[PDB]
Amino acid sequence: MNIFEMLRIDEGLRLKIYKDTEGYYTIGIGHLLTKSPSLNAAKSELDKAIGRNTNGVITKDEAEKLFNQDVDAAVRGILRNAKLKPVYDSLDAVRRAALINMVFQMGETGVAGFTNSLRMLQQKRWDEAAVNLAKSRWYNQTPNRAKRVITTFRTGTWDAYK
Ligand SMILES: [Cl-]
Ligand SMILES: [Cl-]
Repeated sequence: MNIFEMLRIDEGLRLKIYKDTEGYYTIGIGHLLTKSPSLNAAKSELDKAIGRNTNGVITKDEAEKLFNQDVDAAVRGILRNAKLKPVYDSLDAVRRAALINMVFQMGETGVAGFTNSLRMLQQKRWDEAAVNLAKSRWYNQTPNRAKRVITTFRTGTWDAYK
């Protein structure tokens, strides 16, 4: 298991424009297009993202290309963020993947808002971080995915994904 396999499990793959768990137009492997209610705004963001006239449909290679870019961007967002970088640097390789997963899902600013959890993660108080992580809109809205990520932080293993 690695971050790619992990997010592919959590996000799925769809080759036509769909709405994510929040109702936002999305494509591929959780690639958010726009938060706008307009399918035409989504189709336009998609053509721009892929560099061709797609009419709402992409190929698997195209979906994996956006995915690679998004994982890379999630890692870059962590390393650029004053609150996220020290936590990431403190973590082992498996728990780092858990942090990337959160940033991919909710963005750098959203995760940097988990001040208390991040501190507990940096201190390696795993059971406590896991309890605090769960007291979140994140956990209440997407409990199955959140539980898998939280388990990864708690155990430092891939057991929730195997
Ligand atoms: Cl893009
Ligand atoms: Cl879920």
